[PDB]
Amino acid sequence: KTELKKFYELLLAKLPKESVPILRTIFFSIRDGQAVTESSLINQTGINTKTVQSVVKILAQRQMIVREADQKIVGALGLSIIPTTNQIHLGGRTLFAWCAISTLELSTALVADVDIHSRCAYTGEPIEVTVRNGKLAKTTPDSTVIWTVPFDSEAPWAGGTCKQIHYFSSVEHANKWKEEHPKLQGEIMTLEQALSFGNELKKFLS
Ligand SMILES: [Hg+2]
Repeated sequence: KTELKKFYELLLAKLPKESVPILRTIFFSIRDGQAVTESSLINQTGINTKTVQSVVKILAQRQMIVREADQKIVGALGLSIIPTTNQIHLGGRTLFAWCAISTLELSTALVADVDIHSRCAYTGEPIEVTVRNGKLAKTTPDSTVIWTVPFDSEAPWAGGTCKQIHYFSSVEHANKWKEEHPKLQGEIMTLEQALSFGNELKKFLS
């Protein structure tokens, strides 16, 4: 995971200084099911209104946050109040994740048991995973794995790299998909590894 730690260190170096206070404020509001506005950020963080505006613009350009058409902020750092294929029940509410990795790393980052429902990117079949006290409990199909791609400090998240990450019902099905998408580059990782990625997300938000 040296690569992941180094990815986040490079990203922090690139982001504006007030990025972490703003990202925390957004992220933990989304956790609580509450869409975020710039006025709420200004009032809560105490940051100058021009700096809030410019930081939010950058985070949105990088698709590290997602805004609906009316510009309210509804997702951040993989976590979403609006629907995706990856449904996560966490902290007594139904939220969503931007990709397969997010479904598990958010459990770790938010220190929360989760129930995950998703889909095999090849077969379309349902995938169910649960986590209890940091340990994988249910996993159906039992052979479920994740396809990931190299992380990129300049790549946008929600509509960029997150769209290239997938759940597969098995490695054999991942391989069928790969045969049909021969030019795409990536690798298989395990669900346990995805859980551990939340460590680095927590550090990033610290
Ligand atoms: Hg993602």
